[PDB]
Amino acid sequence: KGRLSLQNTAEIQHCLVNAGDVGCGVFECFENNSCEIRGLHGICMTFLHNAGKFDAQGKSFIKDALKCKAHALRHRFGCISRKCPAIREMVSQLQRECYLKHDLCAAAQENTRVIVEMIHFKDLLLHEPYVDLVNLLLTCGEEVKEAITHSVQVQCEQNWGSLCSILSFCTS
Amino acid sequence: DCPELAVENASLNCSSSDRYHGAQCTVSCRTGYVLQIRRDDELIKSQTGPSVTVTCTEGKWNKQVACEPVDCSIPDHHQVYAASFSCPEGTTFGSQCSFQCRHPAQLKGNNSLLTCMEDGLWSFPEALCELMCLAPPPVPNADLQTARCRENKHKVGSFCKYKCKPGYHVPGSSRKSKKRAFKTQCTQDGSWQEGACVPVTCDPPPPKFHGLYQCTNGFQFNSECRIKLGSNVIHCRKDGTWNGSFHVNSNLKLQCPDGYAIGSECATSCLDHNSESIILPMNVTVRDIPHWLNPTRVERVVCTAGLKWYPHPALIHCVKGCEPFMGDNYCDAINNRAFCNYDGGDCCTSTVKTKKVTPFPMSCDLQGDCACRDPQAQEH
Amino acid sequence: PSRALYFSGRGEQLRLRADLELPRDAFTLQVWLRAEGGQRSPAVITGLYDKCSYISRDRGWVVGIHTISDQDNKDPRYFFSLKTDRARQVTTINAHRSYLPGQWVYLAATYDGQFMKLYVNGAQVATSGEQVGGIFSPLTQKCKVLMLGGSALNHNYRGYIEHFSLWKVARTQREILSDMETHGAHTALPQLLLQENWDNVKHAWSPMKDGSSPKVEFSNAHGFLLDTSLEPPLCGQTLCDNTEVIASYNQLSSFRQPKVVRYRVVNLYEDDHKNPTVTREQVDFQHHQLAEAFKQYNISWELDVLEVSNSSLRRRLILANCDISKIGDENCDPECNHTLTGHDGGDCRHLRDMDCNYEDGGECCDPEITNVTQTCFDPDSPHRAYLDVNELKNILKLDGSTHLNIFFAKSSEEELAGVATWPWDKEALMHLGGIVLNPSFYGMPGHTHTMIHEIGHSLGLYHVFRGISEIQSCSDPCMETEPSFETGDLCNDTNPAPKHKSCGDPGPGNDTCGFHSFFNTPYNNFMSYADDDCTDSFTPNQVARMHCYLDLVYQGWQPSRKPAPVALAPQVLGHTTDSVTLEWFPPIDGHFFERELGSACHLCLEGRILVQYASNASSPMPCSPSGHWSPREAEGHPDVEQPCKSSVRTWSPNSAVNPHTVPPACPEPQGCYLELEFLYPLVPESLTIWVTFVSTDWDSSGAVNDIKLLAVSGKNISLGPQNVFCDVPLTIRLWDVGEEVYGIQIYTLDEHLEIDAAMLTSTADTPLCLQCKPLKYKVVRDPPLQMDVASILHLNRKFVDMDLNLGSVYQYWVITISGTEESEPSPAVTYIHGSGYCGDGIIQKDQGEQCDDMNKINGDGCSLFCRQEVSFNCIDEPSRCYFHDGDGVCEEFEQKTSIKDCGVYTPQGFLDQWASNASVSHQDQQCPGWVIIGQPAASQVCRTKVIDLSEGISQHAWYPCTISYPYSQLAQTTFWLRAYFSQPMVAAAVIVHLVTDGTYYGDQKQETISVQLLDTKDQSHDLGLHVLSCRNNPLIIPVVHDLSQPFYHSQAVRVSFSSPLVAISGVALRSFDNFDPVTLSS
Ligand SMILES: [Zn+2]
Repeated sequence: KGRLSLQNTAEIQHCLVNAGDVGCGVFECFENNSCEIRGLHGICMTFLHNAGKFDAQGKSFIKDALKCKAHALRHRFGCISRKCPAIREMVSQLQRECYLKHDLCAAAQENTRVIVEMIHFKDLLLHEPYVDLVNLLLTCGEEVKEAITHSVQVQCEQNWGSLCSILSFCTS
Repeated sequence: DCPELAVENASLNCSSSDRYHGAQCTVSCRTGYVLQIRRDDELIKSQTGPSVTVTCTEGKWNKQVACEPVDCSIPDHHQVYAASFSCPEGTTFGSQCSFQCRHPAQLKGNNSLLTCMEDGLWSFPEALCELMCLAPPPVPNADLQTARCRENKHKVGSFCKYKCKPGYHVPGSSRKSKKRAFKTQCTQDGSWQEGACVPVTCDPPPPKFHGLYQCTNGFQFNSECRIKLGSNVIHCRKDGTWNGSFHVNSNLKLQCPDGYAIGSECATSCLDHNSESIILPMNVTVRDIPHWLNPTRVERVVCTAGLKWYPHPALIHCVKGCEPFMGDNYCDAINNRAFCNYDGGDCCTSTVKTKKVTPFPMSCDLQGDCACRDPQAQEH
Repeated sequence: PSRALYFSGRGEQLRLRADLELPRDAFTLQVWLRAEGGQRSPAVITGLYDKCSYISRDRGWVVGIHTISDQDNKDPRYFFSLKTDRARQVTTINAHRSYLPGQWVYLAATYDGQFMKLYVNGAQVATSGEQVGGIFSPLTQKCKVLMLGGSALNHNYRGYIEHFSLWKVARTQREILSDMETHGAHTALPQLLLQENWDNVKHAWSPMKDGSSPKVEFSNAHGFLLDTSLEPPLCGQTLCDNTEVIASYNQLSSFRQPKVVRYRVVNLYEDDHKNPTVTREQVDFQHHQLAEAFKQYNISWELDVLEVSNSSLRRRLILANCDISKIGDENCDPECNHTLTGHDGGDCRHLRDMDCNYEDGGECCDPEITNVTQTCFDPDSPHRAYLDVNELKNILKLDGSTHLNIFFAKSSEEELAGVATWPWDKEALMHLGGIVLNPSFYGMPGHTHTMIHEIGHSLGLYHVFRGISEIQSCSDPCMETEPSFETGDLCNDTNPAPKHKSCGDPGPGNDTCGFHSFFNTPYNNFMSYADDDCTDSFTPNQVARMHCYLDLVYQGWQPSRKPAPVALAPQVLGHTTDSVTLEWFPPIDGHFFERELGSACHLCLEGRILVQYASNASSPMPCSPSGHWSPREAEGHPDVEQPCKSSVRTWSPNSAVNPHTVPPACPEPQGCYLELEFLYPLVPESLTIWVTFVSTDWDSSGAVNDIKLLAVSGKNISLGPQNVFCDVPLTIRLWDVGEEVYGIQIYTLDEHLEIDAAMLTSTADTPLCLQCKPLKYKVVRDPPLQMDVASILHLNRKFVDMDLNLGSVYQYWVITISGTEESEPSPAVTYIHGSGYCGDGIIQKDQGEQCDDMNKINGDGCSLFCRQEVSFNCIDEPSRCYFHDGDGVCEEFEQKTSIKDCGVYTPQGFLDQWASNASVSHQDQQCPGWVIIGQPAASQVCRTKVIDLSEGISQHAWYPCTISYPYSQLAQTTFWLRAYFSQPMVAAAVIVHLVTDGTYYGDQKQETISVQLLDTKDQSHDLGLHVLSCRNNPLIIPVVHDLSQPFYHSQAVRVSFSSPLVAISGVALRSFDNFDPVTLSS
């Protein structure tokens, strides 16, 4: 399954050049791929689904971050090597450099509760962009990291009991 | 032995004298009548055409043919333009239909009957309802430059130029530039398109003697403005020229340098910069505004004669101000109002380059808060 | 003289002046037009539109060019629409063929009051009888206007208009044919309304007030009176697959004279002259065996062994059948499986350094560590182990025009050799073409005959099993079930054979789609896959093709100075009481000038016109900043077998990418481009581009975004976007180009556009063909002419003689001399001065003339060999012809052929019975239930995504009318057609005739109907479900029954469906006319 050949490249390219960068149409076109890189569309839907709880700084960040992600994906999906590690590398690189230059740390520091009550733990174990947002989110504030780990510890009891004995078994 | 068969509206040109087993007879319908076949008993068929052959079998005929008349359509359109069709008999062959024109359409032609001809279609209309627009309504404060427009005979799509009389103008230009020429043309319905000249509003005074002003006619024409040397009477002439200028809160905060003294503008802003102050003196609060209302921006209250009697900083209401989301192809339900310029037209499909509307929250309903409520779009 | 209007697409159109009384009841258009390559989709030629109305703007008539498949714009046909003021539906009449973009077409459409007809080049093509009455009322006479070359919505026309003519009465086909031969020199008649030859446009025509009148040129419609172009058959490829050119090489024996054909052997050595690819005794044994098998066929081979020493090429593996894409692709293949290919890079081994090299990052490929030839298989390495032969010919860059090149290649497959090049390929004479062989089989005594098989593929002979084994589908245009000159191998002597390896006739099998027992199969022939012993000789109809491609394509190989003969007999055009006029074809290779080497004389045409293809092609790389790769498949003459299906022999913007790379989209403001360059830069006159494949949608209206002509002085003259077609080559006429053009640049925005070739036609008298001496034809007679007549040489092809006698026969043949050397004579034409010929107009069926008009033109319904065309019928003594598949009248011959015009074809062992007293459910005033009775008319065409059914369909069909579109989709109801029958017979097949498939314009989901069956005093016997198709428009439903269960006398058939759009015209019941299984099993 190491090649995106099984899903027509033209099918994902024609949809990309047909869609617009303003909405979630790019990630909607992108999700049906031969590799399993699903999860950008869910991030777009969750960010444009709970926009009411975000402040003006947060809504401006969400608008500009989804705009940059859509435009950068349509821009650098042109010429790339066709292998799933390269697709993962370009997706994670574009997502990281999109979140770092639009002040994700500022949006974490402003309204932390909305951005950390959106963990989606069950979705995380099978969506790499969710893991990307998690490992970029915690580097801003220490109380943000402690709150999101406190939420994950309850979500262990929701989902998996072994993680509560694995992750707590540190520095002892 | 078969009975003798007679079929209506046809020609039974057959000579089966003995109607035994094999009485070969032929049936052909007349002109303007098509053939219907409701068979009884048959093995093989052949393409006879407009006629048919009917055979005797066991004392009965193998086919039950009937030459039903052709059906012209009920005339809805495509025959006479802008007319009502009243067929008194029906829509079969030989029927004739009568049509009468609408009220503003004269008729030319002697014969005004449509005949359902032998081809199954209506005949050619010998008279066509000539569409001519009538005399225009005489719009006041206008000059009838075209001499033919005072008559009643005008073709559809005529160009009558009406020039407004001095002191009046067609709307569209402000008090700086004067335009008084506009075009009114006959529509395809037959009525003239509406257009009128409004009077030129006399120029507003400086705010030094405003509030205590008593103009003779106000914002109408020839209004002399004078409060209860210099300029004792202000003549609002045809050009609207002001000959002489007038001669002698808890939330909202304004720090004027002069204060009680006159002559200085004050910085007008609320406690938080996210809110915008507007002048709402007619008992309308912050949340009581509708979306189609268009309040004005806050004017910096210069101190007039006496105490300020201009809308008080209290009458001026700090409302939910605009946010920097204008023209980014995103519709905002908060800025879906006429106060913040309808978010730059982003909430209306006719002013978006992507020809689409995307509400910022997924839940927002497309016919609710984030709907195109702008009448200046292509939705109306 | 005669002047014509060149209409561009830029907006030039005209309008008839107000002083002309437009035709009201009956009219006849007669226009000589020469359309260009790619028009617009609805593009019109002459219309009569409504300009004072707004309720309906589709009144009047319009003649133009429009594609019949508007969803895809695949094939463009001439059309003639008409909608009178009385009628309610505009009906179009098309042509029978995609139009020719370079021929003058006498398009003429008539309408009398009942039948409107369209005449393309004199033959009646399609006729519809739906429009009735006059086309407008006389009250609105002043309102109708007539437009030429366009409409108010700007359906502009790109091409010529030569002699416009409009009539006040309808003229039949005998008057149309008389107007073709007399051109425009016509006298005054009361019926003749407007007869315009463009000497004064402003007297009768006025242009648009904003646009410009089109420019008036000089052109002649009567340029040829004998058509020199012969179409190859439906599964041929060249001029010598034609039936009457290969036959002239079979009856005659002076066309099979001894020919010495040169060939070379590419022998590779190292840098010390000691180790060969083929030994000297292998070459010596082969050549004496090669000339042994061809000395009985007048073909001799002159051998010139070329030895090229290169240790880089010699030491590495050379392979022929191994593609380069499958080396990178992980799908396995037998053609690339070697130790020097890495076992396809590990993609064929069962296990999925010598074993760790499977695609060590340049460690095993750099020469400083190990040898490159041991363990390097990188497909983008500068040095690798496998070498494709198409790269090897690029490395050598040999000469193919003066020799036949034989290369060598080791292959893992090796059941055959490498792929030989056919003579009709673009590399037939280029350096990339030749024969690739196995070097360890060439000259070995067991496999000597595999070189003769590869030679015959290179000289135009197909396999004997091409008509049986190499059949991709049994619905093929040609499949050799009967020996013929136009089916399969195109040889009458070769009986059909399947793919066999054993000698003798094969055993029977079900692999063959249409035969079971093959007798006298050519086991002995070289073209079979038999072994060395059982292959001995060629059939004598396979030496007519071999002696033909050595005249057509391979004239340069043989050192004989004898020119190519005129392969067709002279044709008689007309005669009088004293003289007979005859013309003949140009010689078979097509060259109109003497073969002078080192010049342009192999490219000029008749009249000093240089026609050349693209010599050098370049295009920027998509994934590189300054790549500039050179495409090759967009250079030569256009070779695509299917001109609308995407192929591999074209240039695509996404063809330049690596197979392991996502292709980038082309840039916005200019697009990706292809830069072609021509060998001889000339002042251009026309430019034709073979755009083969276009994606189904485009953003801009034209698929080709921009075309910029380069120049020697650098002035890039630009041309606008053009609307291209899939089938028809795009053709552009270039005015005012005063500078010489050495190449074009074709900017495009479509990602999957497939440009195939290009052609730059020079001007009328080019300054490069001026040194080419023309070849002269001499004509001899069997009673010989005088010395004053027979001595002179005719530069033209037209010859007349005066001394004739009214009784004696005369045989004429024409030789084609170039200089001193005189070629072989043409086949003779037996002419009698009293009797007729094949242009007399008196059909004489004793000589085999099926039809006889005076045309001598293949485009009509009667060919120039007195043979009627494919799907035509000629019905007069001067043999006016018509197209009978689309007409509404069934004939005696048409019953076995046209199912769509003469009803359903009942098999000879069966009998059809159509329904009577058929009852439905949703009977209404709009759609009653008596329409199902009897045989339906088959003239109702299928509905492709029908949106509305408000027309007159229910008078000749049945669809439900009480339940409309929204209630049928929501509530999910059902409708049934409870059809009865009259004579109780058993059921063998149930036929249901549908006027539509039920497919909606919006809803694309397929819908299925049910074909039940009812009988006397029992329940049912279900037959199943079937989906609806237009090509299966009579939907035959085969009855399933077991012989153990006793039979049932069928009485009724019920058809049920839930979708509202399925319309039934009539059901049937096929039974046995031989025996009745009820009184048999009583
Ligand atoms: Zn072969």
